[PDB]
Amino acid sequence: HEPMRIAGRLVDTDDRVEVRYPWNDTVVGTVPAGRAEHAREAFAIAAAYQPKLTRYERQKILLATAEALAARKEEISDVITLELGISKADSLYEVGRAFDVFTLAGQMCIRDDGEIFSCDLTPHGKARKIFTMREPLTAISAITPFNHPLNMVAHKVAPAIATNNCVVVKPTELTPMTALLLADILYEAGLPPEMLSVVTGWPADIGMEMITNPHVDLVTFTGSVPVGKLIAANAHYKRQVLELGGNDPLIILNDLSDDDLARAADLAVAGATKNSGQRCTAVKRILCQESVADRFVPLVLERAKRLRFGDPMDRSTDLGTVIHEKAAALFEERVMRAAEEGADILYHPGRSGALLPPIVVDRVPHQSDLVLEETFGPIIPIVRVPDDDDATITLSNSTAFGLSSGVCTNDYRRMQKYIAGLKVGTVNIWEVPGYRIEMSPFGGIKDSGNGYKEGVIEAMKSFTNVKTFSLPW
Amino acid sequence: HEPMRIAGRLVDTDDRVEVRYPWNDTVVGTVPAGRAEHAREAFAIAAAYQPKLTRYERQKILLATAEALAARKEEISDVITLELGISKADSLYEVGRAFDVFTLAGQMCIRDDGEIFSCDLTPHGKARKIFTMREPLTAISAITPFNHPLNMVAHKVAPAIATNNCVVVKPTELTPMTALLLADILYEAGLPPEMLSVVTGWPADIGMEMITNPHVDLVTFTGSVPVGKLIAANAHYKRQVLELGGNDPLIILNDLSDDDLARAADLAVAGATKNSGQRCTAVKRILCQESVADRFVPLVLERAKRLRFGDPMDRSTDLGTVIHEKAAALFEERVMRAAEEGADILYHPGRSGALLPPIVVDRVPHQSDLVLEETFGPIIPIVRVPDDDDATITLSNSTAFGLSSGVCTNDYRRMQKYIAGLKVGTVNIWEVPGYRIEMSPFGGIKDSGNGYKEGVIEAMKSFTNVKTFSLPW
Ligand SMILES: *C(=O)[C@H](O)COP(=O)(O)O
Ligand SMILES: *C(=O)[C@H](O)COP(=O)(O)O
Repeated sequence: HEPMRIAGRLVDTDDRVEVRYPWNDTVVGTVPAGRAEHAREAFAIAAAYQPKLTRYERQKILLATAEALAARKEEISDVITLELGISKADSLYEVGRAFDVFTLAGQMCIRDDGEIFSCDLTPHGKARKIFTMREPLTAISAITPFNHPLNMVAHKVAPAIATNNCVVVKPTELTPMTALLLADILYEAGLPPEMLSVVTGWPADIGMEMITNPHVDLVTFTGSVPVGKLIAANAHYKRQVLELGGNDPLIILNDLSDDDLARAADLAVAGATKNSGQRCTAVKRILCQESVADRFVPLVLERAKRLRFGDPMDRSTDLGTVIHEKAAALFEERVMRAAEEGADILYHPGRSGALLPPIVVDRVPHQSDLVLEETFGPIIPIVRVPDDDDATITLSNSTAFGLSSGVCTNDYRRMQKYIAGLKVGTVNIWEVPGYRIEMSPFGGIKDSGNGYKEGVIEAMKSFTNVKTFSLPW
Repeated sequence: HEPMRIAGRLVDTDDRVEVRYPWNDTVVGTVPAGRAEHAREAFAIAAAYQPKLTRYERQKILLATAEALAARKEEISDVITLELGISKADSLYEVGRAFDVFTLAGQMCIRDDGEIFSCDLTPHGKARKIFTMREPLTAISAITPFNHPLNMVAHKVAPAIATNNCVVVKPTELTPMTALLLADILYEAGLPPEMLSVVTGWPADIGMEMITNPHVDLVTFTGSVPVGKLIAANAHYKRQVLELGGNDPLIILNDLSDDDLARAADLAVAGATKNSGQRCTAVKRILCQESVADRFVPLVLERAKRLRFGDPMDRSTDLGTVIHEKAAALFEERVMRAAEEGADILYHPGRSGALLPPIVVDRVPHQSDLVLEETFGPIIPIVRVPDDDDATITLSNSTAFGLSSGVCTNDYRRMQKYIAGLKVGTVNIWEVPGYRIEMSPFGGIKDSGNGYKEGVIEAMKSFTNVKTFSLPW
């Protein structure tokens, strides 16, 4: 049982939202069914407080938070696993990412990206210099999804702190406890409590306030397309940073040797199953050129079969559950539907509630739901594509999504052709689409995002207003 | 009588929009009453065309456009003056600015702001490099206001061309002809005609299509708050760059000598009346600290009285008309209302239709409509403020706007206090709020803009998507 954290105060309601462990569907916790008025109060506190932390003080808070994450990683990952159902291996990894987010944000605090312009440049010129600086917003609204209960909150909160913003976070009702815990760690690390509130509740009660509150200068949201579009419609005249799904390919080109196909098979399996496949940039389509598919697929099958799936709290489990039974069932349905359309299921030890095995399916039709829609689970689906790069690129670009991608090849000419031709935010050569550092520009186009970049550096710019001033010179 | 320019083709309709000369209210021109289908066609052409211009070719087109603007400046300013009513002096000046915009955009074509990241940064590190590059959008929608019929179109089109975008412009029905003329110059300068259309019509018919067309990746708008908010509400899930009005101060501090007050008076009069005061960053509130107001005001009066206002086509006219008689009447009303509330009218030779003289009004109440609302005419209104910087800053920040500002003082300590304390996009020391170069970051906060920067350099970044790619290293 965990109250909301509203500027460092514990705030409860009578009604509760129950949090269930997807492994066995038991209640592992409860948080308040907060209402608009709670969000409203959090935003008023955020608006009224004017942070005065020096860059040194910000760095010290952010680095202390990193140290606390590392020190408490076992405890934090337990909370993640118990709420989300991913393996301890995956949740421990997630704490490591949050540790990087806070560390990198702390280190970026010393960096001033101000610019200077000389004005004697044209016939309209003057003896004068223009200088730029950045200032924080009134308040920032952060709405986070279930797939990274810790790291998604870190990515929105760390850059806010580093820029002297005040943020209010509404985590998903499915995995709210991790966020509440992160808030406690931040207060303990010395954050002025007005800079952070974490409120909880049903979208129907508190969701709209997060979007429309008059103090909110910026809404940063990560989650699904439908919820994303709704937000974009309802948050008028607010800056919006919306990251919606992906449907990202790992592309296997026909120049690879058998040793390379094996390394690619490693990437395909890891990319498709890490975090139970619950990543906007998970491998959701393995596009394998026809002439190597016969050697490639077996290598993939063999690796999938090595994966231990089961009890998420067992430290030797690789693959835990997906978010719930209904999602798992939907994913299995899409598999079955694809098999009826010609697909060849090579490995499917059977689903158990929310626990989905790393199902390997070959010869998936590219227009079947399994790969055309976003399938947010640990399916390993190989689509066989022509030994033609133009046709492969056209196919890769044929979905509503455009986030990341991975391409395995040794031919530079083809590398650069894919880099130029894939309609995505990121193209990784010889890595999964999921690969990034926590501070590189991140974001998609098309239905994957509204077109603004994220990651620690771009988030920090995004959470500020640039002010210019000029002086006689 | 001018047709629309749709990808280089002249396109007419039966119904006409009449363009009147605000000096004598005669019809000087006509353009088509375009409809949604015309905008629709322009956008389809824009989306389907993929520009392949090298940076060299873009530069050559932009610099050739600048040369044409210079060579035809008399012809172009005639068209501006006949449409808007500003003096030839102001319209010639506007051509010079458009000349700078195209020149600077042309020169920025050689600049590649890509970055490189090393990935071996954390325990999660890899021997890998990430590189960034920019790519154009599908189509850009540009909507422009009447106050700079040439330069506002330049600022939205030049950066599009520089980045290989395709843009469709809908100028205001009040001053569309200048835009149509700029399109001919661009075609003549070698622009692939698919990269530019200029459509015209009533907002009721064609305006919504410019906001909601499915090919539009970004809407860039400059105009009024109400129209701006309407666009933000209707353009969901499109990037939006909205610049709305300002209500900007020139602030006179009490450390100034009498010689300095005279220089400040020069800025006050120029800033309040240039372009008939029709600038988002016009001086609309002269905040003079009380202890110097008795010496400052007379210097303002004396300078105002030197301005020649009248026939805009007379080359010795300083100040031409405002956009129309209704606007002129509204502004005069606000002056009268302010005098009933205690203001002191020091100079008012009388309005004549759309021709407003540079009225000087002292002791204006800060909450009177004249200065609280945005008054888009050549009024010179002095608000007497306390000899107290905190009170002066609070007063300056008390409106719904926050765009630019000017401060006249020699005390560094006070300079930096204003620079830090004014809630605006720009603070100019010893210049009018309107001062900028065509490539410095430009944009307001609060009701002045939705929070994204403009100017040639920021517009170019804005009109692209950043793609990243990583390579094994
Ligand atoms: C998607 O998962 C989310 O927006 C961030 O991507 P990760 O790299 O998976 O965090
Ligand atoms: C306001 O006029 C418009 O946004 C641009 O401002 P100028 O400085 O007048 O060009």
